[PDB]
Amino acid sequence: GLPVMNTPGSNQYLTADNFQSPCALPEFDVTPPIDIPGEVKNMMELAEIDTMIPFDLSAT
Amino acid sequence: GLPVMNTPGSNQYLTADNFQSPCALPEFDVTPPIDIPGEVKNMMELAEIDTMIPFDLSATKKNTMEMYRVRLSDKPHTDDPILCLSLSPASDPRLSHTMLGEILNYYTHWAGSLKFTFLFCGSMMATGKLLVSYAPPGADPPKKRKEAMLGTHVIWDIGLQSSCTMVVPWISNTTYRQTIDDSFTEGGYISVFYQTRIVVPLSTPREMDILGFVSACNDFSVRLLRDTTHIEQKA
Amino acid sequence: GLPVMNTPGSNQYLTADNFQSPCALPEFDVTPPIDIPGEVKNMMELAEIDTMIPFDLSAT
Amino acid sequence: ACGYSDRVLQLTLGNSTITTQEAANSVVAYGRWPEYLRDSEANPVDQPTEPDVAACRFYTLDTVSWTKESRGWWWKLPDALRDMGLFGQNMYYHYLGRSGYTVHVQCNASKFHQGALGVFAVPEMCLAGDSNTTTMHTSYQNANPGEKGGTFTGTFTPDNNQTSPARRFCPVDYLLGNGTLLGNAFVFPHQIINLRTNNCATLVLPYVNSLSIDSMVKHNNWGIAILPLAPLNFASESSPEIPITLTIAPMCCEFNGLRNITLPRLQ
Amino acid sequence: QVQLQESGGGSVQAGGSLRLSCAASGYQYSLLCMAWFRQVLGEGREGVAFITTYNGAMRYADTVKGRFTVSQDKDKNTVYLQMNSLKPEDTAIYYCAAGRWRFGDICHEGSGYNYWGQGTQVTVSSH
Amino acid sequence: GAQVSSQKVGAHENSNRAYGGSTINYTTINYYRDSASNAASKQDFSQDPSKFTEPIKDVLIKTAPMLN
Amino acid sequence: GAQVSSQKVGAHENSNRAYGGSTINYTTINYYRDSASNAASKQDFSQDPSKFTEPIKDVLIKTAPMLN
Amino acid sequence: GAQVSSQKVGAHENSNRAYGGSTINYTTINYYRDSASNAASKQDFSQDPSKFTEPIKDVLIKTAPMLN
Amino acid sequence: AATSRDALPNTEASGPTHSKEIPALTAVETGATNPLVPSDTVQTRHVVQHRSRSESSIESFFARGACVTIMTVDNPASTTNKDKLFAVWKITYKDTVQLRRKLEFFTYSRFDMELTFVVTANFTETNNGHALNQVYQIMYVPPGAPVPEKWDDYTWQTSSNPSIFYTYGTAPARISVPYVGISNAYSHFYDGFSKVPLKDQSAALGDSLYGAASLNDFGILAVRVVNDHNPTKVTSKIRVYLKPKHIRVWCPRPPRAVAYYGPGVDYKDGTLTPLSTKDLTTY
Amino acid sequence: AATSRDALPNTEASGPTHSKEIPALTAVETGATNPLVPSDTVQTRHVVQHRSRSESSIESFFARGACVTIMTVDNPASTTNKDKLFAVWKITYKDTVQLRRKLEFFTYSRFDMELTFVVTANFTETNNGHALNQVYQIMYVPPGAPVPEKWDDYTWQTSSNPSIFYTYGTAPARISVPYVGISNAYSHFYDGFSKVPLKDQSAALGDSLYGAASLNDFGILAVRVVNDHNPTKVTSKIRVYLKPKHIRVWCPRPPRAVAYYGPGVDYKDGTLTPLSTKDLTTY
Ligand SMILES: CCCCCCCCCCCCCCCC(=O)O
Ligand SMILES: CCCCCCCCCCCCCCCC(=O)O
Repeated sequence: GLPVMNTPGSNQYLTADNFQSPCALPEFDVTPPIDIPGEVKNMMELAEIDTMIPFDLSAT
Repeated sequence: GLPVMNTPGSNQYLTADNFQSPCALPEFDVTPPIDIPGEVKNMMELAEIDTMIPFDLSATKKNTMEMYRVRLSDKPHTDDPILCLSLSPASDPRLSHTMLGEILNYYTHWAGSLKFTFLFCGSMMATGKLLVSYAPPGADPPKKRKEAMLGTHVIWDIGLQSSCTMVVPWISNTTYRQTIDDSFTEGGYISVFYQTRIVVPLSTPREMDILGFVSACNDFSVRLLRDTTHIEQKA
Repeated sequence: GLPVMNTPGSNQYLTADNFQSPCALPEFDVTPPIDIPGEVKNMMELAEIDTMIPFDLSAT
Repeated sequence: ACGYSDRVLQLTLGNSTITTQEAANSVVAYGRWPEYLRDSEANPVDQPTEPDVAACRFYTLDTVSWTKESRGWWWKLPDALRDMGLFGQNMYYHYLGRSGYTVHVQCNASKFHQGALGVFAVPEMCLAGDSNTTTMHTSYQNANPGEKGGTFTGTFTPDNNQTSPARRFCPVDYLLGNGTLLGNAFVFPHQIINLRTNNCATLVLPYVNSLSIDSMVKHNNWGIAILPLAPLNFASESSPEIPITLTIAPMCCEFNGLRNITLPRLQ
Repeated sequence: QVQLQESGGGSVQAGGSLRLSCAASGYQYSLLCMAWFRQVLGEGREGVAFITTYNGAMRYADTVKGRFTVSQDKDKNTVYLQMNSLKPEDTAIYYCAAGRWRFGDICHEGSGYNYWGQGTQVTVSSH
Repeated sequence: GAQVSSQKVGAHENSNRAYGGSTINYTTINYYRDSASNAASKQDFSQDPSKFTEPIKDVLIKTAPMLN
Repeated sequence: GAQVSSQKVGAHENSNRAYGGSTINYTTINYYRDSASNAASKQDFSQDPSKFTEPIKDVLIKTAPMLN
Repeated sequence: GAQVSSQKVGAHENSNRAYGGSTINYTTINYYRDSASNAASKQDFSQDPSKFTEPIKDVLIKTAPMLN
Repeated sequence: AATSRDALPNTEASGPTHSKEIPALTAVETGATNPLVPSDTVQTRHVVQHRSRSESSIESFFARGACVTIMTVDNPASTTNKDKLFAVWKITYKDTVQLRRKLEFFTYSRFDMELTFVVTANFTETNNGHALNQVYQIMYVPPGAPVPEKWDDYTWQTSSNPSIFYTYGTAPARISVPYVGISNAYSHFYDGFSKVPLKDQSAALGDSLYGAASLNDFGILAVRVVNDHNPTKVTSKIRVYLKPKHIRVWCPRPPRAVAYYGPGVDYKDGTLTPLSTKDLTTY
Repeated sequence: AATSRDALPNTEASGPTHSKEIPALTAVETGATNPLVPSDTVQTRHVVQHRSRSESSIESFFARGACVTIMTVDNPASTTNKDKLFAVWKITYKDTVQLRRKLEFFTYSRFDMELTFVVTANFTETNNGHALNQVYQIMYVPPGAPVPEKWDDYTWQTSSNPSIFYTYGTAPARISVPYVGISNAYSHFYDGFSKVPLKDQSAALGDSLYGAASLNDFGILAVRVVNDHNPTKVTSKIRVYLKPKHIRVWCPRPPRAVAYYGPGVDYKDGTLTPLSTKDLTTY
C-alpha cells in the first residue's frame, strides 16, 4: 500500500520523546480527580517561597 | 493498520537529507535573537567584496609580505608583461587564495563576470598609464603588448583617482566553468603592460608598487557544493 | 504513532518502479534548457523514418 | 556650489573636534551607526549610566614610528582606552558596558613619499601565541597592551623557555596574526591610507558582540590592526620616517551595575 | 596513496633486452600517468617514457625513443617497459611514477607524477 | 496539495460502482522540495513525425507527383 | 494544517497535464511540537551586499568621481 | 479530526514565505481510543504563587507596614 | 494535446479507384519519407483503432534502471599486510554496454538521474569466523574535491560531500540527482578536442584526446567499509543502478552495430561483422 | 522579497560611449568596493539571465551533515582485568577540521543542530565466538550533571538526562537540539579572559586561558554498551554527525589558511606556509 520510506531515526528510543502508544488496559475507568487543596503548576512557584539559608557551615 | 510498503531507501542515512526528527530537549526556551550588526545572507555577497590578490609568488617572495606587491619602475618603455595571470579563479595559485577564490573551493561550477581593480601606490608626483588586458582563451597567451592590445582591455591613467577597475565580462562556451584546472572550460588570461612608462621627477622613489583586487559582480553565482582542498588534518 | 502494517513487498528493489526519493544535491540550480532543434517524443517516430534494407547478405 | 569635499571632513564629539583636508570619506562599519541599547534587546535591570560627553570624546593614543622595518601594529578596544579620562574611569566602575567607536587614524607625508597603510577593524580579534608547545596560554598582561599596543612580526619565533614562558603573542603579519591570509583581510570594515591620496582614515564601528552588553575588562570587542600594504620609501633616502597616530573615540557608551573599583594587575 | 610495485633489474651487456613491470596499487583507471625514469648515477634521474592509462598513448624521452617501448597491461594493472638495445649507458636506477590526470589531456612529463615507484635498478654492463 | 489524476483502465473487473466503470483515479503527493525527486508522471505529449519524415521545405501533398 | 508550497522546476518531463507545466507543488506537515524539529524550508530571502560593499556614509554614485 | 496548533518559534531561518514569519503550525491526530494514550500537549496553564507565597488571610499590600 | 496515451488514427474505409492522384509514387531523393497509410494503396474497411504508443514514449524507453558498475570493497584483518581496499569509480555510463546503447540513440539529452545501490557481501577465507553486520559509506566526490587516500583519512569527514550510510541487510539505498551538466544537454558524443594545438608551442602541451570533453565529467564515487578491522576477512560488492527519469532527447542517430571498444566511438579488429549469412532468393 | 531562488539581474545592452561619467575609476581607499557591472566598461547586448544564487544561500552552505568525532566503546569479557571502556566526548565542533573551517567564516551564529549517530562494530580476538546484537545508550549530560563513573553506576538511570537507545543494525539514530547558547549567538571566537587577574590576589587564581569561554561549553555525551559482559570481546565506534539547520550568521572573517593547532586560533611552526611557487611572468 502507501509507499513510504524509513528515515534516519527509525527504532531509536528517545527517553525524552513524546509519541503516542497503545493502551495496556482498554476502557479503564479513570477515577475522577477531586479538588485537593494546593495544586502546583510550575517548579518556579516553589522557588518563590522563602527558605532559610544555612550560612554557617563550619567544621563543628 | 494502514497498509504501507517500504520502498528502496528505507534506513539510508543521507548526510544531505532534509527530514524532521524528534526533539532532545522538549519545550526549551530559545533565547530571542538580537540585532547584531552585519548579517550575511549568501556566500556570494562575501564574494563581492574586494580582496588583494597575491600576484608575486616567487621562491623567496612566497608566504611573505612581498607577495602582494607588484613592482613597477621608471625604466624605458618595453613591450613586456608586468604581470600575468590565468583566469582560473580556483585553480591558479594566484587567484586560489583570495576571498573570491576561497569561496570557489566550495563549489563545482562558478559563473558570471569577475572584476579586477588595481591600486597604484607610488608618489603623488609619479604618473603613467598601464594597460590591463583580458584575452578570452584559445590562442597563444599574449606576450607582447601588441597582442594583449587586440583583446578586451582598459587603458588606465594614474592620477587623483587612485584606482582603476577593469571588468572581465563573462564570455564562455558553457554555462558555468569547472572550478578546477580544466582545458575545455578554461578561463583566459589577464595581463598588465606599461602603456607609456612610469615617469618620476627628481628626488622621488624610482620604484613604486601596485596592489591588485578581485571580486564578483552582481551576476556571479556558484553551484554544487563540494569539500575543499585548502585544508587537511593529518591523522 | 499512526498504526501501520508492512505488507508484502516491503524492501523489494524493483528496477522498474516509480517511487520518489531524497535529493543528493539540495537546491541545485538546474541550468535552463534551450531549444535544440530536433526533439524526439517517441521511439515510433524514428521508426517512421525510411531505412535501407540490406537485402543481399550472401557469403561474400 | 560650495565646494564640499569628501576629503574635507570634520568629526566632533564631546569637547573635541578633528578636522581634515585629505580624507578618503568615511566608513560606517557594516552600515549600522552606533546607538544606545534598546528596550527590545535590553538585559540588565538597573538603570544604565550614560556618561555621554564625559566619555564621548576623542582620546589620542600614543604615536608610533613608521619605517621600512615596521611590520605592523595592533590595538584592542576598549583596552587601549583604559586610561582615558572618564571613559577610563567609568570602565572600571562597572560590570557591564557597551560602547561604539570612531577610529580616526591620522598620518601624513608629502607628495614626495609613498606607501600604503591598511586600517582594519576586526571584530573579535583573537591573536596567536608565541609558544609552539602550549596553546592559548598567553597571559592577561600581554593580551592587553593598553595604549601602547603591540606589533606584528616578520617571522614566527617559538617561545622556548618552558621553565618561565613569555606567554605573549607573536603575530605573523602576512597571516593577519591569526593564521589567515592578509590579502583577504579586506572583508572587515577598513580603509587604505595611500600616501598619494589621503592622510587619514575614518571608521565608525557600532558595538558588535554576542551579548546585548558585556564586561569590558574581560572581553575585548574590537580590534584595530594597521599593516603596511606598500612599504615606506622616500626620496633617495635611506632612513625615511613619518609618524602615525590613532585617535579613538567612544560613542553611545553605557555602563551598568556600579560597584567598587577594579584594580587589574597590569604587570 | 597509490603504490607502484616495480620489477626487476639487472646488468646485462650491450644491445640487451630486459623489462620492467609496475603495478597500480593504486587504482589504475583514469588517474595514474605511469611514467618511466632512471637515475643516471648522481647526474642524473631522468624521465624515460610515459603512458596514459585511459587510452594507452606513449611518449618517450629523446634518448630512449625507439629502442624502449612502453607497454600496458590494462586489466591486470601493469605498465611495462621493454628495455631494448641495452647499451652500457643504460646503467641507472630505474623509476616508475604515476600521477593523476586531466580529463582528456595526454600524460606527459611536464604533467605528472604524484606517486613514486620502488626504483628497481637496471644496469647495462660494458665491454 | 495532492495530484489526483486518472488511470487508463485496461482489464475491467466485473465492477462499476467502485472499480470498472466510474473512471479510476489515483492520488499523488510530492514529498520532497526538489523537482529532481518527483516520480515521472508518464503523462507525456506526442508530436507529429513531420520534423523528421517530411523535412521538405515546400509542403508535401501526397496525392500529387512528388517532383513537379 | 499542511504547508503546500511550490517547487522551482528544472528539467521538465514531456508532461504538462500533470507534471512539466502546471506549477508543481509539494506538501509538508510539521510533525513535532518544537520549532527546532522542523526541516529547513530553504525558502530564504536575499539582501543587497551594500552593507558590505558600499559601506560609505555618503551614498556612492558610480558614474561620478569617487573622491569629490 | 486533527489538532492543528501553533509552535512558538525560536531560531528563525531566513524564511518567511514558508518558515520564519507566518506562524508555524503543527498537526496532531490522536490515534487511540484511550485518553491515557495521547501525547502530552505541553500547552499548560500557569497560576499565581499566591496560594503559597501570600497565604495571609488579610490581603497583603506591599507598600504598607506588614504588621498593622 | 496529443498525449502518449492517445489512440492511433482510426483507419478509414476506402474503395476502388481510377484517378490521376498517385499516392503510391515517390522519389526518396527528396529525402522525404513517403507518407502513405494502408488505405492509400489497398481497399480498406473502417476500423476503430485502439492501440496507443503509450509504452514507447521517450520516457518509457528509458524507464528501467540499469547496472552501470561493480565496485569492490573489503575489510581485511588488521594483522594483514595488504591494505584495506576502498573502491573509487568514476561516474560514467560508458562502463557497460546495456545502458550505453540505449543512450546512444540520441545525440543529446537532459535527464535527472536516480541511483540505487545493491550491496552484497561474503566471506573469503574458509573460517567459521564471524562478522558483524557491516555499514557502508558511499561518498560523492564532485569534480575536484580531494579524492580519498586511505580508508581512514580526513577526506571522509564529509563536510560537504553528499554521502550515504547504508547498513547491510536493509532495502537498497537510493538518491536523486538533478541534471548536473555544465551545458544545456549532456553530450553523448563530442566531436573535437579540448586543446587546440598552437603553432608557437610544443606538440606535447598542444595534444589532447579526441572526443574527450569535460561535458561528461561528473566526479567520482568513493566506497568504503566503515567498520574497522575484523579478524575474518569479508569482501563485498556494490552494484550501482541508474535509471534516467524526467528524460528528453535530441537528434536520432543509428544504433551501435559492432561491439564497443573503450570510451570512444572506436572499434577493434575482428568485431566489425554484424550481419549473418542469408540468401537473396530464400525467404 | 528578493528570495534566494530569484534570477540575477538581467544584463542590459549598452553601446558606444564618450562622456564625463567615469564608471571605470575608483579609489579603493574609501574602502568601498567599486560596484560595476559588465555593461559599464564594455559594450554588451541584452541578456535575460537565468542563474540564481539559490544554492549558495547561508542555509545551503551548511546544509551537509559533518563528522565531528569518533567515540570508542567496547564490551570485554567479565573475566578480563581491564575495565569496560565507555566513552565520554565533550561536545565541541573544534575536534575536526572540516566543519570548523566552514564555521569559521563567521564571527557569530545561531543554529539549531541535528545530530546523527552511525554505530559500527567488530570483533577483536580471532575467535569464532559470537555476540548478540548490541544495544547502545547515548546519554547527554548537560554542563554540571554527574559524569558517568562506571559503565554501571546510577548516573545512567537517566532521570533527566535526555537519552537515546540505539539497537545495532538499524537506521542510524537522530535527535534535534534547539539553539542552546547562553547568549544571543554562539561565539566562534572569544577575545578575552574569563578571569581578570586582580591586583590584590595570587597570579595563580587570577590566571585563566586566553580565548576560553563558557559561551561554547555544552556538556558531554556518554556512550556505553548496555549489554553485559560477553565471552568474546566486541569493540564498536560511534561517529557523530552534526548538521546545522535553521542557520544564520554574523560578520565575515577570512578563512583559515594554515593548519589548525588545538582549540585556539593558534598555529604551530612549520605549517605557516600556504601558497606555492609560481612565476610573476608565467600565466
Ligand atoms: C552520491 C552519488 C551522486 C551521483 C551523481 C552522479 C554525477 C552525475 C552523473 C550524470 C551522468 C549523465 C550521463 C550523460 C553524460 C553525457 O553523455 O554527456
Ligand atoms: C544527546 C545529544 C544532544 C546534543 C546537544 C549538543 C549540545 C549543544 C552543542 C552546540 C554546538 C554549537 C557550536 C557553536 C559553539 C560556538 O562557537 O560558540
